[PDB]
Amino acid sequence: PQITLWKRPLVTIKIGGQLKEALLDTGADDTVIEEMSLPGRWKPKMIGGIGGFIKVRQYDQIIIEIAGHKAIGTVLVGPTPVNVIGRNLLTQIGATLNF
Amino acid sequence: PQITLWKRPLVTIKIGGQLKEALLDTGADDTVIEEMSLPGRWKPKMIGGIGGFIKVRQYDQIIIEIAGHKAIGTVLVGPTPVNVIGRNLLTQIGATLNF
Ligand SMILES: *O[C@H](C)[C@H](NC(C)=O)C(=O)N[C@H](C(=O)N[C@@H](CCCC)CN[C@@H](CCCC)C(=O)N[C@@H](CCC(N)=O)C(=O)N[C@@H](CCCNC(N)=[NH2+])C(N)=O)[C@@H](C)CC
Ligand SMILES: [Cl-]
Ligand SMILES: [Cl-]
Ligand SMILES: [Cl-]
Ligand code: NA
Repeated sequence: PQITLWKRPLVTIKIGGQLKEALLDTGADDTVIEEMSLPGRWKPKMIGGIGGFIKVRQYDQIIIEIAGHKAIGTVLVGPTPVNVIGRNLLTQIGATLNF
Repeated sequence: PQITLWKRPLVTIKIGGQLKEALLDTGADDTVIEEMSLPGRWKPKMIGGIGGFIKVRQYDQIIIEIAGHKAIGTVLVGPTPVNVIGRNLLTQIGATLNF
């Protein structure tokens, strides 16, 4: 699709068998999802932005479907106020900024 | 241009006659820049990010160039970790997200 930016660019994702809403965030290096179970091993990470830092769990090789487009990559899980799809998965669905 | 997301989407901006670097950020409602002097009166605003909330100074109808495109609009100034160009100005330069 072509997504205009008059409103927040929210899409449906499927992760871990669950449907969620998430924000497409070109300003995020990483993908960060609210608390949920994911398979495999994890390691802790601290990630920051406006307001400071939160602690998350890093899971690798997670398959996600983003507005219908499958991608695989690292997903961070923790107390984020908003589910965010960051660049590590936006690249995989071929997302670009155009002007 | 067409900007891919393998690296951070950093562009040069011009504000107050000065060149700065900023992040094109579809996940930001607003444009937030690090401490600098801007003309006129400001109004208070609270904004949120991944770590919580911060207070910023809201300046309206500020002239700002983004990657060579002229915009005039609201700029927030405060303790953001990075300069961010949000949707308020991304819409003025005609930016879309495409996949
Ligand atoms: O981790 C890397 C190194 C990097 N961190 C830093 C410190 O650079 C990073 O990628 N951080 C990510 C991040 O927070 N990126 C932000 C830009 C760069 C840091 C400032 C942009 N993220 C968005 C979405 C965050 C959602 C939790 C963001 O902060 N949006 C704000 C911007 C402020 C503004 N007023 O526009 C935002 O839109 N805030 C509005 C509220 C939105 C509330 N939405 C809901 N649903 N409640 C607002 N009006 O205040 C993070 C994500 C780590 C990878
Ligand atoms: Cl990844
Ligand atoms: Cl590409
Ligand atoms: Cl504006
Ligand atoms: Na894994």
